[PDB]
Amino acid sequence: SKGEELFTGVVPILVELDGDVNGHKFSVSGEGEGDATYGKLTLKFICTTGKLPVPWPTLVTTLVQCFSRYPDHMKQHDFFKSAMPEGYIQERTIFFKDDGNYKTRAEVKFEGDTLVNRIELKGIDFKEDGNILGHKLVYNLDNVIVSDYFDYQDALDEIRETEKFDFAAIALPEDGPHSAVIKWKYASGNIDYRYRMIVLRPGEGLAGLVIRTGSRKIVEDVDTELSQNDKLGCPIVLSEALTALVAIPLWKNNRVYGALLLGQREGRPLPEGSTTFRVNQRLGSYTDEINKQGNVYIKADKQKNGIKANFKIRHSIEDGGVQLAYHYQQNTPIGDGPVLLPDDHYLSVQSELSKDPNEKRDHMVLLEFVTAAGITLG
Repeated sequence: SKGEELFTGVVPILVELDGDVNGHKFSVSGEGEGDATYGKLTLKFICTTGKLPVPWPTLVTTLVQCFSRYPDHMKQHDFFKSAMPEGYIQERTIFFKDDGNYKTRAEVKFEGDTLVNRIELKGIDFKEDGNILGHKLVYNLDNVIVSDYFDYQDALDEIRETEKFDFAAIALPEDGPHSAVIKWKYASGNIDYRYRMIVLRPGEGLAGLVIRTGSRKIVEDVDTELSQNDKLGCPIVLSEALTALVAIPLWKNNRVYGALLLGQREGRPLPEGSTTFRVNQRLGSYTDEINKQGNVYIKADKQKNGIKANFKIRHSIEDGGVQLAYHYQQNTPIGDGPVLLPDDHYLSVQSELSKDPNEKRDHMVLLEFVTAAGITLG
């Protein structure tokens, strides 16, 4: 269209933010380049008023989605670029779970040949020793739960619901200089956390057996079918009080990368079956689909001639943890001309944060990759 043509090459960016968070006033300035053919953003930000009172990652989301790579089959869904050069207004509300919130208004428009982001930001109700005002968040924007990357828990939950089981767990090997060890790392339906303390040498226990075998083990009754040595060698059974179980190898590039245990307790009988293949297909499919939790979910707002977006940002915490930031976002065009209104889709964002080695002021170097996805028709 008309707004498309402008982003064909590298575009300079100016960003300015005026902020008040719990009475703490501050200002931030940023500049860089955006390349929407790559979905790439390079920028540097400076706190020009002194020290930044909030952790830098919490402002990344606030500090130009018109630079997102839309593949050809999705160009019909750039509201952002369609609103150019007149620009658009981005209001947004960010609720930090169990802490304060940001209210932000931003103008994103072309000034000359420079794409510009001007922001007013008001933050309220923050705890003085909270993660934000206490700068307890780690310096990155990895939109992930480090402790359960891949989200076995949630996938495992689904497996437990779908295969009508009382217990689900995944065992994974961990290398070592001349040997390895298998541990039970992720579990659904667990009664203890003592399964977490199990350590198996290779080929030992139910997990080691399944991983060396690469074939399942079905146990319809533990007490009748498992020897005393069997139970001695398989501590997960007694630890989680199992009366029946099925152990399944997990297959990747034609290798067993782990073990999945499905468990019945209180004498409850084993239910039907799944062919290891289906089981592996699921947990593949479910994990892959659920890894989209951090993406930006865009939906049209026909009445406001614009769009709205939702997402959640996971901020790692110093000691281990996650601070949640729930984002509600409104985008309305500046001009009164025609804009493109899209079918629901999402944006995937990779964000990297660093520091300029010759910069004494409080700052943030930001590299970002953003692609649109979620529509496969026409």
